[PDB]
Amino acid sequence: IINGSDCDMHTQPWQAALLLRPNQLYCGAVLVHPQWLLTAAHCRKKVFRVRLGHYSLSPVYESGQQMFQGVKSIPHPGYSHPGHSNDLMLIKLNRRIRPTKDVRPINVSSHCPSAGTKCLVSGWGTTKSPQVHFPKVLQCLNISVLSQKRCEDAYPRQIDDTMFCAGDKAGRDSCQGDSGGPVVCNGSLQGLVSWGDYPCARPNRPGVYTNLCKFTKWIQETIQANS
Ligand SMILES: *[C@@H]1O[C@H](CO)[C@@H](O[C@@H]2O[C@H](CO)[C@@H](O)[C@H](O)[C@H]2NC(C)=O)[C@H](O)[C@H]1NC(C)=O
Repeated sequence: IINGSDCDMHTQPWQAALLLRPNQLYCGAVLVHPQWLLTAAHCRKKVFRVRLGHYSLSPVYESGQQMFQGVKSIPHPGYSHPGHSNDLMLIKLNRRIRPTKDVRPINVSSHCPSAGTKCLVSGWGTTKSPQVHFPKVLQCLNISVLSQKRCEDAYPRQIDDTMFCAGDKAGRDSCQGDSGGPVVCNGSLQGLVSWGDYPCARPNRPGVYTNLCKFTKWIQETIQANS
């Protein structure tokens, strides 16, 4: 997260981290069900761990923290290795989470984001670009959703309906390491960190996020089919 601020503790109990042995923090994720997480399809990994209810980046032990393993990864069928469309995947945990103030799922909005909507994006991604600089704790940033029209101009022929652009303010944007992270608007999960221009935070170059409002049915059906 570039030019963001330290998140307030205990807020965002749905924020998840996808770790790789030993403790390589790759991609973020979001708890959307007692036993299901949501992340970008391009974050698919065969072996990995899931850390929830943890504020800092380092494996520093914390109370309220919970660890799990990915027992099943289901990327949306429409996700194409080259294109950024349908950039979402479902991850099932080995067990149901223990509901606490630090670990709590969030609902997926059925209504798509309209221009001007203010959203909150978070992640342990680099706070600088192109120079790498990881934060100490979860970073938070407010971003406003742009009109699909403007989204299309900034990224011609590559912007799609399964995605949306967010972030007008200068120097503020998501970056590498935040992928799969949550974009919350109106108290619900509206998107996921997907992609953007490089280096991050370039003026008139908003970040692109998966438009979750288009997959509510698939998400519910997939969860029910694997319950
Ligand atoms: C993101 O924007 C929201 C909306 O302005 C901020 O929420 C406010 O948070 C303060 C706490 O400092 C509350 O007193 C206000 O009531 C909140 N605003 C309202 C009316 O919802 C939030 O602080 C911002 N966070 C970041 C990271 O910028």
